[PDB]
Amino acid sequence: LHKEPATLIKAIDGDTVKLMYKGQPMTFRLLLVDIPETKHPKKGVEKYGPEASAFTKKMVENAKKIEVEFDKGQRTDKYGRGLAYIYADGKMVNEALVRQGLAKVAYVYKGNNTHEQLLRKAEAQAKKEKLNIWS
Repeated sequence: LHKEPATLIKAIDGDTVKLMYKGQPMTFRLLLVDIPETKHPKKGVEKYGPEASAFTKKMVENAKKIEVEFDKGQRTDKYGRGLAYIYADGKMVNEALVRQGLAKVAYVYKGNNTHEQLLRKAEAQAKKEKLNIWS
């Protein structure tokens, strides 16, 4: 896997970020995480969704360096979002969210599983600490 530079344009949600990637604007879905979504057809703003969205926001807004890492499977979903691991100053946003108890590890989508064990590891620890969603 290779990291590539990107530039923040806008954080959208705990799990979606808009980035300037290779000269063009692109929406990215974070790989292997499932959030208590704030963007839902008809709900009330899911429990921990606001905190997850704020966490992602602060992490990418505060970073000096954003990098994108595509996995070896399919690179976009049916909505045209890039499927990737995102790093903020060398730290994986996907893993931080899970480690902090602000996301669960999702099912593997189309061969994209390189950091699955790493994330499952992080999720175990958050559950063990009864963090946030696991409280």
